[PDB]
Amino acid sequence: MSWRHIRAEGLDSSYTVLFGKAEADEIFQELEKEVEYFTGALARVQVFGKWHSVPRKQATYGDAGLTYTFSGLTLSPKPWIPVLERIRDHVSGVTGQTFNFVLINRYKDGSDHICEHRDDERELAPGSPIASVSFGASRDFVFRHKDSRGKSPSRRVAVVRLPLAHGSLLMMNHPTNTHWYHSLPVRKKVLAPRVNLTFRKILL
DNA sequence: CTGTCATCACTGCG
DNA sequence: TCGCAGTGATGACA
Ligand SMILES: O=C(O)CCC(=O)C(=O)O
Ligand SMILES: [Mn+2]
Repeated sequence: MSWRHIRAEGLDSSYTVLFGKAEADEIFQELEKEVEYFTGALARVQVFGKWHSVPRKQATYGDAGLTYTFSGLTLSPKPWIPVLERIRDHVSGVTGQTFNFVLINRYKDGSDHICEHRDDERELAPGSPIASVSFGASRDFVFRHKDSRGKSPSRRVAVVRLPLAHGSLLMMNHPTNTHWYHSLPVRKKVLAPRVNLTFRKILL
């Protein structure tokens, strides 16, 4: 197993293909059968005073007794199911990092996406990495430095682009999430679904 | 309670 | 097809 070190100013991440094709295919099939995604209010978001559907399906799973916040609201993730525990255990066995929570984002095709953002670290264990595991269609992932955004950025730090492949793990390490925003842009030629699992270590 | 700060994804272009 | 510029109500925080 080979790791690519992704390095830039205030960016430290590591990328590998963690699951081979056969295993990744099995896992994808099981995620597609079993994951229960949000419906109703949790699948809506208000942006500049207009209501939209979240442009991807989402779900959370995690340890018993954990709660988290979604926009001021206190929520409980769903209990682990075996396929998710299988993924988590492989990530932990390889990296030595442990997680108690996962956010699942399912992009039905290239029109589902997520805009430039930094992960909310407020309820995360201090200094903890985030482990991003991907199954299904490859999708382009983009890191952009915080001071290189918008119309007249103060700095011209180069963007960092990579595809996240089927069965891959991207470890995003501190201080990546302080200095960089990441996104999964629209890619209209991608017709197939992708399921991404972002494992986190939440306080408690 | 107040006031600052960061934030989410769309439309309408080019 | 890609992606820029412009669009604010809301919650975190001190
Ligand atoms: O789908 C992805 O790889 C990114 C998801 C992500 O960054 C997030 O939900 O915080
Ligand atoms: Mn993220």
